[PDB]
Amino acid sequence: DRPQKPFDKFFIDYIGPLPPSQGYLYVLVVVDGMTGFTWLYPTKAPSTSATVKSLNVLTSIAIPKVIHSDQGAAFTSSTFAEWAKERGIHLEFSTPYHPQSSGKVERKNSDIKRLLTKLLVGRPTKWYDLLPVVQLALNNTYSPVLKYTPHQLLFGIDSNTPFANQDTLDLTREEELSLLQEIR
Amino acid sequence: DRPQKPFDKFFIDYIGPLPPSQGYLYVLVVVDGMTGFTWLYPTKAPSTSATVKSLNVLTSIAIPKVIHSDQGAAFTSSTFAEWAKERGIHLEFSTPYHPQSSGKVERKNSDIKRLLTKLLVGRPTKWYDLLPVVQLALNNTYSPVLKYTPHQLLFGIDSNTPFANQDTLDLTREEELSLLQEIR
Amino acid sequence: LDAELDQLLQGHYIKGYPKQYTYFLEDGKVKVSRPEGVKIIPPQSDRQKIVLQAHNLAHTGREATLLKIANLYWWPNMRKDVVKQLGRCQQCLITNASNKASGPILRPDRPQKPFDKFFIDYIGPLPPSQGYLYVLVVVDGMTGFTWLYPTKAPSTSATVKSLNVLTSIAIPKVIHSDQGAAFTSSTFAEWAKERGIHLEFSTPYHPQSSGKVERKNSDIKRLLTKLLVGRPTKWYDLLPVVQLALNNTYSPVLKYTPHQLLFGIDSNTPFANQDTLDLTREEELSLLQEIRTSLYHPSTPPASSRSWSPVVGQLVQERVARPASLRPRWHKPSTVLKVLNPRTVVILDHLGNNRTVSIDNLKPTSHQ
Amino acid sequence: LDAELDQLLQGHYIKGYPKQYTYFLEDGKVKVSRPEGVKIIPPQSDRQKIVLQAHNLAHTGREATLLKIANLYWWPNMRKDVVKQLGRCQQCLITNASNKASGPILRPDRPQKPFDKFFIDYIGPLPPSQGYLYVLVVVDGMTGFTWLYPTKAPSTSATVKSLNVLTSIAIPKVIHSDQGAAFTSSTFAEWAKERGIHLEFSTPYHPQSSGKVERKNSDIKRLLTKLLVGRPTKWYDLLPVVQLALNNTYSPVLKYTPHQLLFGIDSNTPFANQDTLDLTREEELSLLQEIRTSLYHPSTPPASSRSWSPVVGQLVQERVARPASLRPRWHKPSTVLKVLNPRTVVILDHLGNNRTVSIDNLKPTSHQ
DNA sequence: TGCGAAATTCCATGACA
DNA sequence: ATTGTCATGGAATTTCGCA
DNA sequence: TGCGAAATTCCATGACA
DNA sequence: ATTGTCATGGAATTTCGCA
Ligand SMILES: O=C1c2ccc(O)c(O)c2C(=O)N1Cc1cccc(Cl)c1F
Ligand SMILES: O=C1c2ccc(O)c(O)c2C(=O)N1Cc1cccc(Cl)c1F
Ligand SMILES: [Mg+2]
Ligand SMILES: [Mg+2]
Ligand SMILES: [Mg+2]
Ligand SMILES: [Mg+2]
Ligand SMILES: [Zn+2]
Ligand SMILES: [Zn+2]
Repeated sequence: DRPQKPFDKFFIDYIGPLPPSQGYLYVLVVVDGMTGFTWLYPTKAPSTSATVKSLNVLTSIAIPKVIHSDQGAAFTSSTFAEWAKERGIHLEFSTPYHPQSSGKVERKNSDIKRLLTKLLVGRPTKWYDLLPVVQLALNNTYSPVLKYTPHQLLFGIDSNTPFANQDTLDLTREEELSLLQEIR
Repeated sequence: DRPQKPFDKFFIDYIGPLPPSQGYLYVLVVVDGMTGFTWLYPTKAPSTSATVKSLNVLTSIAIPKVIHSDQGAAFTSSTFAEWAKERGIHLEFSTPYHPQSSGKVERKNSDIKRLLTKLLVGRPTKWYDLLPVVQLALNNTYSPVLKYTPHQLLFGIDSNTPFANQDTLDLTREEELSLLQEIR
Repeated sequence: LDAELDQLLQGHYIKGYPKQYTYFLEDGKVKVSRPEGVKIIPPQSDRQKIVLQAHNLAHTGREATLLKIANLYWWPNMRKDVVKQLGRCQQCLITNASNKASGPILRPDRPQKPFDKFFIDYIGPLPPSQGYLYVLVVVDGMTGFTWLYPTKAPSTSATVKSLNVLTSIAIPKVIHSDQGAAFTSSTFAEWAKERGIHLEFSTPYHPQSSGKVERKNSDIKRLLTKLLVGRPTKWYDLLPVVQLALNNTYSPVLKYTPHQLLFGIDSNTPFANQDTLDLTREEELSLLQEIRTSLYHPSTPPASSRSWSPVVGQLVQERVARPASLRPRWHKPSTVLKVLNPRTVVILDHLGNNRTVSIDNLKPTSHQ
Repeated sequence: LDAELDQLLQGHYIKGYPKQYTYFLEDGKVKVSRPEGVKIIPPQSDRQKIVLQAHNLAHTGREATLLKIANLYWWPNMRKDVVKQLGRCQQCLITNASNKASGPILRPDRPQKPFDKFFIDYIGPLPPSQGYLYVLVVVDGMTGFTWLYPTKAPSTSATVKSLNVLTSIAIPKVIHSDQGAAFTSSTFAEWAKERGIHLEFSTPYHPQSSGKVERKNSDIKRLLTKLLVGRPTKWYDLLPVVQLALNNTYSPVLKYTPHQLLFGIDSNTPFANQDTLDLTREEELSLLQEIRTSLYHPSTPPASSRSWSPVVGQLVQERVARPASLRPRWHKPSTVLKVLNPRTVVILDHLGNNRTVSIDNLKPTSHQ
């Protein structure tokens, strides 16, 4: 059996609803299975339509052999299937209630949820503008298991923005205090 | 003494008033002394101003060493002198009442007067449009004394419009009859 | 298709499939182990579809299309099929650029005599001077002698007014012009027939064909600009000055000014040449006849290393004149009816008309 | 002047007036019988005035001016005086064309890595599609990989929106652009400093300097045109298609598509290359590092037989950018301060500023 | 170690408001 | 303070298949 | 029958909505 | 049924002045 490559499998998921930012409520999350490279797209809903609009941007840069997802409505719709068939993309579903990805991906998805939370406090409304900087962060993060960042595995070079401070990612006592108060 | 050349001497004169044609009343007549080439300019008056305007057209094609004329007002004005001095043109006057040109020129001037008359009958009002055809006629007329037309002497070639019918130039009994009636 | 490939799998030799390679079956498809790798050999009945899908990805030419196909397939003489498709892609044929230059330019003989041929053209719009916006430029082919007339428009009517004045001097055998609105009108045709003047037209969108007058336009604008430096562009009053100035300017290659070529003697202008002061006019005129026949005439330059020349019956395409944004720069292929000269052709055009056209407005249709 | 010519008439030898000719007096003027004829020898104090009147008739150059003068005059070394005048005629110097070509073009090294250098530019106005009129084009120098964004204007603001989206993927060391309004604004400068991106500008009015992206513009318009043949020009929806189509097109000289140069492996697009199916990603990546360093790089072509190259302190003139009708095409002479490279200079300009300028927008001032 | 044909490489041409 | 580029399709040159 | 300098000729470059 | 042209100023080549 042949080694794993970038574009072999994209893992997609919705995060939200979030506080509205510039009119947007959700984040479509796409993570490349081999590299752990993350792309994020803000949407107004977890609909097939918003998914399609967003994946059309990504798939005009690179097209995955397989998309993997949970059995979300947006992903199991027959429009979404027609879309994928058109692009020769095989669709792949985890069984309901039993979400499986891969350790690398799970850990990645975890980092995303945590890093989001850390920045939507203080400014729960300004996250739209920060999605770029979040991705750079996530993609220039060192991977314990591989010797490399997703940036490096995707492009085979160092990056002009290394994130040399493998960071806190944890909430300071101030943020626990005004997040345990704002969410009440 | 050196042989005679084209541009050595232009002989100029006014003919008119004539019946108004397209607003014009007179004809400034310029005949090159060496060649007998004729240029004609319609004017509204025998003024220095009309002369200058008209000669400015001609002198933007070729400039005579000498202009010869009678002591007409237009020609003896100090504006006309200033004009000529500016262009390095020597002015030359026949003594009053004793008009002298040269046989060639006199004969030319005669032809012009006669040919004009022959065409301003029947259409005393349409002469403006005919000045072009008159000049071609005059300039492609064979000269008894020289073996050549003015066209030929001026340009050293045959002309694409030869006037092979050295013509009547005289008034038919019909024209004497409706010219001796219209001028009454 | 399947007959051929069946016949092949059992190890018997088919013309075009070299014997030294092993042609197996796998995943339901015929394959072959070529030095670049294992490639699928599709049945012949599939090939046109494949070449077409590959070409269609970005409407690529020969190599760039081939390189896509070679990723998955191999078969005998792939480029012949690729090229067959390129020659049938309407979209590629009318959008792509040519990569063959025109054959070298002709240098038509100089008119033999003054008044044999006039070249006329408009310059403008210029900045308004006295209500005038254009200049009619009339250039005698043989001499270069030039007449200038300021007009309000480049109209038939202003052309006729000006030429009535000019032709008071002489009537030309031929008047050559480009295909501007002012020259192609039926009124202007009549005006010229009325005088036994033949009208001669440039091929369309090819100002080089009016080269004689266009070149004089350059000198006219250049002298006008210098005279106007640091003044407002009041040019109307300078036409006469420019006309006379240019008609009396030497051409270094000829050693004569246009005025001299026309009259054989300078008039009372500054620095008049006086070398024939002692000749009779007649002696002068036959020296002028001699000077006129012996003028330097240039020759057809070397062809560029990749030019083409039209052959009767060839497929060629005319350049679209004023192509809209995002629209093809070429017309559909058409056929060379007649080769008028090696830079001029008659073609059976994009509608069904005959058109006389410059080789510079043509490309040879690619792939035949 | 008169001392010299007096001294001459009495038959004593003056340097520059060859002895074998007889120098008489006549009509109050010094003359000489030269083989071409009898010419007046003016006093030296008259010569500049004469050369100037001759030149002024039509602002003629060396020979055509000389030929006027020679009609009446002779003196030693006439052309030196003619040339002295041409070098001082403001009007001629700023109106005439050059007749020396630029030195041969540089072929700057390809960026070493993806994201080292972006070339960005606008295409448009296009026919309105969904309210959009322009396209922002972003081309990675090393790979050729291209991003397209439809905008409503070529503004700083739409540039920033688009690049915020693009730079989500990666931040480039350098962004090269031409001097369009959208790129030179202080807002855009800030936007780039904020990210440690260096802004690099083309010399003014020299799109060749953005060659990388301009060339891609051609491919973009060409594919857009083909796809739109016989349909209304609804291009907005095709940007994505064109982007992907081009990023996956082979360059015949390189034998790689931009996508491959960027990722070292094809994605799920048609005719994906499968040659590295058996390598680990890491093996693949070091094959890509190898492929990247060994790409064909072109070289500086031969100089044309009459080019010039700028020397420090030389008088040169910058081409007027958008010259009005009947106005000079050149600025007043200015001086080369620094030769940045053989195709790029700093000059002390027509006001008093320093300007970095392309040699293509310069001529060497004639006669020194 | 040499032939005829296919395949590959060369490279002038032209277009990027 | 910056700098031309590269798809294209005939032609020229090299390599392939076979002996 | 020969030299150094001036004069002439050559010719690539570029512009003619 | 029509077709490039020619001013320009350095450089290349020729001719001139003298011996
Ligand atoms: O493009 C035009 C054009 C179009 C239509 C006309 O009626 C007309 O007179 C002209 C015209 O003079 N040019 C200028 C020009 C451009 C390129 C080469 C040459 Cl020789 C040249 F003259
Ligand atoms: O003339 C411009 C121009 C002007 C100003 C811009 O901002 C700009 O983007 C462009 C532009 O693309 N071109 C087209 C172009 C013409 C000639 C050669 C080349 Cl390489 C070329 F690209
Ligand atoms: Mg025209
Ligand atoms: Mg024109
Ligand atoms: Mg631009
Ligand atoms: Mg551009
Ligand atoms: Zn096509
Ligand atoms: Zn001047």
